[PDB]
Amino acid sequence: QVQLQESGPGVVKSSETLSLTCTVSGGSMGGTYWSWLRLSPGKGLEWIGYIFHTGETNYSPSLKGRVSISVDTSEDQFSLRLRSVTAADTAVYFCASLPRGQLVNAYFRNWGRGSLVSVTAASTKGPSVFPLAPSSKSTSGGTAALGCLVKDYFPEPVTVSWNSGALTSGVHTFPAVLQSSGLYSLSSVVTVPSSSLGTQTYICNVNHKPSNTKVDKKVEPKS
Amino acid sequence: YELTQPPSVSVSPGQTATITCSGASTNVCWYQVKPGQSPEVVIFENYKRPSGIPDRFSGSKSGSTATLTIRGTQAIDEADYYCQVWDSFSTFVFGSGTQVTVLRQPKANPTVTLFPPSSEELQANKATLVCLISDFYPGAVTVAWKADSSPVKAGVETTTPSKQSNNKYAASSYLSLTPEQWKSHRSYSCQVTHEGSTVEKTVAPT
Repeated sequence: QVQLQESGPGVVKSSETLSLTCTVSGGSMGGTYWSWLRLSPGKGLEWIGYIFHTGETNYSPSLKGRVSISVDTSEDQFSLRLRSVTAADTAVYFCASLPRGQLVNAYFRNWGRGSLVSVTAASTKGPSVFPLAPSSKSTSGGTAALGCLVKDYFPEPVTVSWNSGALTSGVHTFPAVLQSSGLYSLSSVVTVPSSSLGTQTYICNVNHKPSNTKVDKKVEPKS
Repeated sequence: YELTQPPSVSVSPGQTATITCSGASTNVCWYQVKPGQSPEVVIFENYKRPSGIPDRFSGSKSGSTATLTIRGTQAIDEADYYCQVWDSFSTFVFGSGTQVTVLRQPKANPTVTLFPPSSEELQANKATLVCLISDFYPGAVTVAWKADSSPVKAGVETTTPSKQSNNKYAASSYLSLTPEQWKSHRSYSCQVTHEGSTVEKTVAPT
């Protein structure tokens, strides 16, 4: 009967202030700690802070100094502001509520649906491409993995091929990770017969259209 | 600090799911989290059910380990489950989360491939360890990095598992080091946990 609605998802430019609001429908604004939490791959589910109708706040020690929460007890709304965001602040942000009182056994109720906030860099940057060399060791009938590390580019996407498209079997290009810097990296690996090393040449072809960069890198066995 | 949960718990249609939450000194509650939906508590004070939650959800706690049980797990129960405890300093601490899956294909444990920093990267005054994880099901894993035998959390980035062509899942994890850190340690390892299995690979400077 009580529903919380967060402001929609958006993008915030790295270094700026993340700003969200939660609107409360049903019940009263009293008797409650109006709360914010977030969920991300890199830090899991985290409580951020809460506010009581009097305006008294409590914040995670991890964010104390750059987080602020406010409430409007007539408009039934509360806010989250988080200063100096970096890529690490990319997460799904949730509002929720806790009953006023002792918290040792308390659980969050009336969660909002969540709003994805992506903290994004601004400037284009082409990748560096490093070989991921296979061993020159001999497996009797076995395979070796070799690849290319496509490091520190922005924005997405990067495409990768092998031997200009002539090699497709055993090729697996992995989705990118986002570093704290706001730059992406990914890897492409091909699984080949270990006997083909030293016979067949393997070149990764990396395209980053946003920076108008292409790189070809031969990947050879560790010397 | 997070409470430790298995990344993946899965059952055949008809079976009961058991999810553990370790490191909890006081009472635990559990949230069901699905993509794009409001989380909701399913169990609080270790085993108590809020109104509206079906009978098949139950709980137990012994010492510092809490368990969530879902009897005759149904499609509607498929979700990520997070445990939570109160904390004197942080107010609330949560578990790492457990994906619950009803198996649509056989369980498959990951293949792990670990590459050391390339000589080229070291020449650019950087160092990246690359851990590739593939051919697993269900699509949830925990990746842990070690310097020698000690856990390393800083400089780690890990992707959310994505479906491959063969309908299994893959993921990758990266550890950023300085060349000095790379050269001064005996070895670094990537350890992947999935269901009953752990796979660790280790590399060392040359």
